[PDB]
Amino acid sequence: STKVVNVAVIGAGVVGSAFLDQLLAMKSTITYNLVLLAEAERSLISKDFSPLNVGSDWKAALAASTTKTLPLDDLIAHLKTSPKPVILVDNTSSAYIAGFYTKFVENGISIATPNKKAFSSDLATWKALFSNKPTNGFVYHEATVGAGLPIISFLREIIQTGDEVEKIEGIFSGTLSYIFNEFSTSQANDVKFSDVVKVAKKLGYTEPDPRDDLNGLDVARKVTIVGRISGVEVESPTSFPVQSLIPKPLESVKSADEFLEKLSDYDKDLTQLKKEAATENKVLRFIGKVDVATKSVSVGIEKYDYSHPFASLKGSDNVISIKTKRYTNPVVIQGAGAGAAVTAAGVLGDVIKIAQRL
Amino acid sequence: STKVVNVAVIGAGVVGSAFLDQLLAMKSTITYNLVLLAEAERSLISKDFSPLNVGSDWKAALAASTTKTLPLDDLIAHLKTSPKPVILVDNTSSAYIAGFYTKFVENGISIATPNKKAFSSDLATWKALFSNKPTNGFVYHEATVGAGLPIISFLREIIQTGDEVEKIEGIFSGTLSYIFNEFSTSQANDVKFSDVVKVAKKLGYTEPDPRDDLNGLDVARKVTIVGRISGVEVESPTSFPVQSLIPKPLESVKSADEFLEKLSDYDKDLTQLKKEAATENKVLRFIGKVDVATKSVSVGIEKYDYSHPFASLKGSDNVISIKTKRYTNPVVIQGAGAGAAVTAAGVLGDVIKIAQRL
Ligand code: NA
Ligand code: NA
Repeated sequence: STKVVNVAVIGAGVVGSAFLDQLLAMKSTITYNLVLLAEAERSLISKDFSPLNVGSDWKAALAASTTKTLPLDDLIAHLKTSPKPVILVDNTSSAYIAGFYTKFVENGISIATPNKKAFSSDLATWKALFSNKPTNGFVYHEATVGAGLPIISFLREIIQTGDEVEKIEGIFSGTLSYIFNEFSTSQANDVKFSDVVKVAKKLGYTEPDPRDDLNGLDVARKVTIVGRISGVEVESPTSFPVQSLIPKPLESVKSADEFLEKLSDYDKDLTQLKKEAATENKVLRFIGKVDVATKSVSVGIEKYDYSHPFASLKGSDNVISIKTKRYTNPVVIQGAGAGAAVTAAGVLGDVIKIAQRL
Repeated sequence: STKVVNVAVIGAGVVGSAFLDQLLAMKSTITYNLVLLAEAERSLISKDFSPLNVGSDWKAALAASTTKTLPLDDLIAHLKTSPKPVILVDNTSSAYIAGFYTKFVENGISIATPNKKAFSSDLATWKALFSNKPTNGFVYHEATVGAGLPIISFLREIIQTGDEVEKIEGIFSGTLSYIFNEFSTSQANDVKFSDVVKVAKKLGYTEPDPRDDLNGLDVARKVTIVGRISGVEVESPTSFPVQSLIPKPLESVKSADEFLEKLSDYDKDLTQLKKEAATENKVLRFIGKVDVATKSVSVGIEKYDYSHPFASLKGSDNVISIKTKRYTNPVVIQGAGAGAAVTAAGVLGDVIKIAQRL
């Protein structure tokens, strides 16, 4: 195509690898020259912004590189000299990098990313990333919430058309969704919370240290983002009630292994609350809630009648219910909210969106 | 890209009126100028291609206009003299208008529309639109399937990134959705088909003459569209199995009164199919289905488990299930699938997605 955009990638992790794969295989009218690939200290950099001749097994080419990664300030300066609109893809979860988004944006560099950090920081940095200055680059982050699901794009669309979001309620975590779906079920089950958590770990459905999936911290970030888009100036992921499923007695312990090894000793506590559902035929489930009218945001265990939808989800599917002035009966979008492929496509979906816009 | 886009609108009915109000009250960076508006024989057109001097007051002005409505050919020609990129928004359901999309597109005039005719008719008309001529305008038709629900945009993107659709199940009719949600539940009542349809009509959930809903034609057109987007070369909305709910005799009923009162005369069949389903813990749902591997599309009644997301819909929400190579667990998107404002928002969303390009 006559249209050309240069893509600067960072992150060759699980998501990132899937991304690159999907990008390099996408045949499109528009032309996407991969001008940079960085993973930790190594990098493949095309000084003159022509497309890197990587192709198949970029992982290897990257691995064979003698090029050291540029410090972000230097990266920005470099990217500034680009002859064509630049899109920076950040497939990490780095705070450092996120800490640079405003520098990127104000310098004409657009960003596409699944990295929730920059969007779950202080409101000031948020307002800055979306000021739409003439000289600013575009900022898309669909993968930030629900992964590939059209959560952010839909919210932004209906708000532009004149709609007013009233309430959001959803399960925004694949790990926590998998867990409760197995633990708390319509049938009076008997599975020990710690058991499904051990399954979640081994099936790869969980972060190295499951405490990182259990502190709710991640769900709070996502809800901060949806809350801010819905019109609620959430100050941060800690400025509202968030319930950590971590047993106080183990907040101490150093080894993730020790934690998981002792997690069972507290099953009788969580099983209690699942047993106290009986208050109506109800099931428990970790959710993120946002009430616009009263600026109320929160994340923690919630209970629904065996008959409610949340009581019958799929594997790690994590749904979200959007109630707006126009949508009296909420919009419910559900599906996989984790996984390299699904997540990466959400990121590529955003890259196409930016490129068509440049 | 352009900061000014001239909009030409045809049709100010239920969705159009709401479309026009929303467009004209839209807060936006870009400037959207309404240069031409046409309803029946009346039309408003500014030869300057400058904003129509009506403010938000377009309906009154239009109702008073003495200016005749331009022959499509002349409208194509006229829009070809717009100082700024043009977006045509066809809020009709005219097959006539549809027959001209090719020409509009072929002349760099973009289209945003709720009209299904052009995408649910001939198959070449379909391949025509979606050719990669390098000059032709863009074509967006979100409101043709799940009203404002991000159904079409989601498919296109997922496909672009490399995912492959495998199976699609969906309830694409508000009327039929409401009816079956009321008729068939897990409660297994004695509610008669006739009754619900009568109440649906009573509460204004159907067309004046309910045969227009029960015929399942609007659903086949919608399924044809997602079938083709998915990769199934569907010839027409009548080239595959489509189950009508109008009793074999009342299709020649004459009065639209006869039909409604004489309906009850065939409740027995549905009420038994409903009894057979309950016994199996299934619920009856009217749906449109697409199995890509076997290239088989269909419309009719299918049984669903009480635990299936379809057996718990609310009011008249539409719902779509999309199973893909990547999503081994179908993505499910539900919400209102009709309504003036909601459908307008969808059309405007496309208008916005178009203007951002250009
Ligand atoms: Na998302
Ligand atoms: Na739609």
